[PDB]
Amino acid sequence: LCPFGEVFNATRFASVYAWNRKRISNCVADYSVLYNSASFSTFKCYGFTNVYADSFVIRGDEVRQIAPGQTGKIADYNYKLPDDFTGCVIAWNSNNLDSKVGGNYNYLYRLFRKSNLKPFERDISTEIYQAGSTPCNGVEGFNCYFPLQSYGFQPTNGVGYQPYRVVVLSF
Amino acid sequence: DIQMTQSPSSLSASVGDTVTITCRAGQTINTFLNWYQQKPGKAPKLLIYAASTLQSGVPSRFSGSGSGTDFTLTINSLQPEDFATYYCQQSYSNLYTFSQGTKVEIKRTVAAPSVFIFPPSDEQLKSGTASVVCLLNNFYPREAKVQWKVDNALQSGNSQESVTEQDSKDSTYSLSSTLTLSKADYEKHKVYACEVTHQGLSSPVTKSFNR
Ligand SMILES: *[C@@H]1O[C@H](CO)[C@@H](O)[C@H](O)[C@H]1NC(C)=O
Repeated sequence: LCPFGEVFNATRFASVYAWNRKRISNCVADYSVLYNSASFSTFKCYGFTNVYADSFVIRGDEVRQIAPGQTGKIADYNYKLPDDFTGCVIAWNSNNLDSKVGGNYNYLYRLFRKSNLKPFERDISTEIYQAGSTPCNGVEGFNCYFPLQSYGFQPTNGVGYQPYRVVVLSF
Repeated sequence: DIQMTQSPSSLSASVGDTVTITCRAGQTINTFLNWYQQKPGKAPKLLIYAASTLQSGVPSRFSGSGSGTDFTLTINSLQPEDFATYYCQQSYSNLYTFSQGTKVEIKRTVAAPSVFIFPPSDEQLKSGTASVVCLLNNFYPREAKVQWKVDNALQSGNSQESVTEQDSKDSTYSLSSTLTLSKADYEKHKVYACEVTHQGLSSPVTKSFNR
């Protein structure tokens, strides 16, 4: 009786830094067109109460970072999973969808941050970072960069730099 | 991409009614379908977003809904103002898309035109050319019929009509027919008449003059 389908077939996914979360309560799941479906670069499960479907898009070689105890730009500054994590990370390549001549500007990630993210935390602020010494008071250039950045997904890209749609079931 | 087919293409309904517009799609979408209202003489206005989202500035007499590939704007308690063209939209993962359009005319009781004929100005005749403008004012439905008769023979080649968009206030139309001759052709006939046939008329109507 549970949805999923609304999560998976979603026409476009979130930017990782504003990752989307759909709540799933009151029902049991069929599965099938998950698991028995192939066309997944990954289908990794680790480890009920209430279930969270967490969707977003990242690069190929960032997918290893959607696992408990991983580090790097994503695991640190965009979407952290707990070590505790009992759940599933399911990912698939979507270059035929989410890549454009120019560099699909629809997918962004947080480049810089003062600290790391807590598990299942989501920071959406765009207040300029302040790398150097001087107080920025809203501007940028000389040190003092702007915190988000585009994936610029282009068809020619190698898999390492291609759009992968990630769904994260969490229990 | 992903093509969108809005229907019906035109829709004529009276005040206080409930109208329902559809939009079948090549393929499927979700919080990425959105509806637009282009009033005449006006830019587009966003009405509903993310499929069923109420928006802002728009009243709750407007409401959207849809699954998979079929979507549906509906207006209730139709108002004269509501008449416009309405557009679908889809959003990305390659490709943006609207549809043909859907024109919503506001049905009302038949109103016959008030015809008015203007002969050429002296200014114009000096400058070489004659224009006789017939004017049909404030009528419904659109579907009217003008003829120029000249010394009683039906002139064909050299007139052009222009109807205005339906008028929000009285939900009527107006229309100009304009017969343009050279001054030299203009002087080779005497009577110039403008004959009209609307549904609101029992028998046809002429306004004519002499050169
Ligand atoms: C996605 O899956 C849901 C649930 O299975 C289904 O109802 C829906 O029609 C599908 N497509 C879209 C675009 O929502």
